[PDB]
Amino acid sequence: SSYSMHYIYPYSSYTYKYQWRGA
Amino acid sequence: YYSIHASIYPYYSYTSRYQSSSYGYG
Amino acid sequence: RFPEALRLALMLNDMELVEDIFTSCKDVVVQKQMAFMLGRHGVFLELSEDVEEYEDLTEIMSNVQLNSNFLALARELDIMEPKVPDDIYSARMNLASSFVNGFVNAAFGQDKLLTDDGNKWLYKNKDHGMLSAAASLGMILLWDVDGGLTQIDKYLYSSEDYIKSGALLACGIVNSGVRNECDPALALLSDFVLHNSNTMRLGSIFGLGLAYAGSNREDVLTLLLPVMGDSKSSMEVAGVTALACGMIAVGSCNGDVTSTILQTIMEKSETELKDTYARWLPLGLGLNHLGKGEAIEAILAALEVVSEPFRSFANTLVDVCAYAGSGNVLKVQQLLHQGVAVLGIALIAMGEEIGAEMALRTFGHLLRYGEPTLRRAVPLALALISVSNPRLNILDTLSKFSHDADPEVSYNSIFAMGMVGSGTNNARLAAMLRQLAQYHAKDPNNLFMVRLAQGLTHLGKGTLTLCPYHSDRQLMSQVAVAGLLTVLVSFLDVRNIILGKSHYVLYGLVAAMQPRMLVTFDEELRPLPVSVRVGQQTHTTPVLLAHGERAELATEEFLPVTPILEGFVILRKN
Amino acid sequence: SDISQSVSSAVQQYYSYYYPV
Amino acid sequence: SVSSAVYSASSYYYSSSL
Repeated sequence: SSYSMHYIYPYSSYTYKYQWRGA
Repeated sequence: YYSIHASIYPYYSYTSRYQSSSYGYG
Repeated sequence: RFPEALRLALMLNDMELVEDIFTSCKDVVVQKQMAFMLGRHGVFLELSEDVEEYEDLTEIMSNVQLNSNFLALARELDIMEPKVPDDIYSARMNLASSFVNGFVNAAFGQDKLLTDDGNKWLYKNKDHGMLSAAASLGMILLWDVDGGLTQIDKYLYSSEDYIKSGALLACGIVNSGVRNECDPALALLSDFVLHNSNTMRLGSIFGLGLAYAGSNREDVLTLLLPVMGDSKSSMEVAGVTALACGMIAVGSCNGDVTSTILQTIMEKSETELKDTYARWLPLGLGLNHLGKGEAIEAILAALEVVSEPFRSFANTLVDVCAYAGSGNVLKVQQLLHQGVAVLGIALIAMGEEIGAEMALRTFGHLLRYGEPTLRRAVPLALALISVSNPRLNILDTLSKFSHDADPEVSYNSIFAMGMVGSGTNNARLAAMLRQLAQYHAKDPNNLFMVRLAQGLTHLGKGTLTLCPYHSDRQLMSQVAVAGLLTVLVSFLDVRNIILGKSHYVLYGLVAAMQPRMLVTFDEELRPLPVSVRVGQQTHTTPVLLAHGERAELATEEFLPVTPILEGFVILRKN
Repeated sequence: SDISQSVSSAVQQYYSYYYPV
Repeated sequence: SVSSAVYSASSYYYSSSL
């Protein structure tokens, strides 16, 4: 629950990863 | 410009005679 | 004997001299020492990649290692344990606790409130208090850019706009004073400066202002300056934008910001220049001309067209900003609208001690017998002249005037006590605050100021300072002055700015936060313990200096490259 | 405040105009 | 875009995450 998969961020449940970087 | 003693200070329009207005020497 | 020259040149505030003497040197470790000095002063100078040691001088100037050395000293003191707000001891008390927690745990990336999941704390706050709660995360993670962003990123995707704005502000805060070369802040924040929601604009613009306060970046200024002319920008957004532009362009005399500010003033109705967020426009202007002195007449002449009531405020603030470092006796005579006048007296007088003592006497006289409206600003001037300097007479005066029946004198006196004692564990002051907290119980606003002062006293658990001066009290950090002035000018309307929606401006203090710790290195930048005689006794470094102490190493084994044993010093062998 | 405490040679005490006389 | 990543050019849409 500390990273995001490719898009889904499962903590915030934001929908549309190298930590905070774009890569 | 002085003050009269409750106390009233016209020169400061404040409400709550001193010898000196600046420092109130008694 | 190169090191002295760069001090004198930095005092002269001339870029050309700084770059002239920072090169034209046949040694490297001397250049590393000068790079440490420049990094402490917040000056970054661009070097050609063909200089002998470009990589290390650049790495030093950007304070990349500051976090690691600070945490090393935190390991020497065994003070890594978090301090919850209740250890120091409604929505307004949740917000007050969030601020205490942020101040106390500043620069240690640890916390017991903003844990792995911070929603449990954030949703106990509401609206702007929740915004400042989310913003405090970036204050806890100060100077830890990589870990800071790794922790903040989760909140950048929140559905709640206040939380997202606070995360944006945190992302800006964590980039203050570090000038890393990848630009994480411009890439992350720059899409929201013209967002539809004004809260997003405020968060993004204040974050960008704090992240880039050091240098007048042309791209960031070109990005931000349009936002003051946007018809959707509120007066609060225009003010925050002027603050950001003046911080970024502080002391630069950048003409495009100047002209944009003057245009934004000339457009505003006589009814709108009554809005107190309008006071931030000439504040940004003065920041743009801070310390430039007599050059300011051109703008005083340009301001002649502005409405008469606003004119007095703009002219006074810009004039006292232009002379902030001058210590000019005649401008002090002229100042002896009124609130900014007394703040300008303090701002000018702080440059020399005799003027500072005469100012202190004046401020005491004004607090005792001054105009009922004029005395409201006097405690903020007392704060400004003696930040992180716990004088007993000043604290006694403020404690006397801390019960005053006029609420704003009380608020400002309490805040001034918290500022004066900031970054010091002074037990007298802590006891005073505890007693005033017991007296002002059942008084939400005075209690809020008391909690802020309590938190500020323990800032960094005693390891941080807010004083603008450094290196033998002879060099002034302009970014520290800009942050302090932002806060105190916002406190000239404490009941509506600070106790209203916009208390997030308190985070401007991060621009002035600096370490008060001494560190010695070998010529390889490796921790080299030595023994020192800290006067005005012995300890094993790294040791903490207080406001007015001079530290001397008690053996002739080593010789320091800089004559001043402040901050980071490289030590040679016999 | 109430006034004990300290008065800077303001002696009745007349420490300030905003304190009880 | 003045707000993107290509890692980081010398070692993606940040807002949208597209």
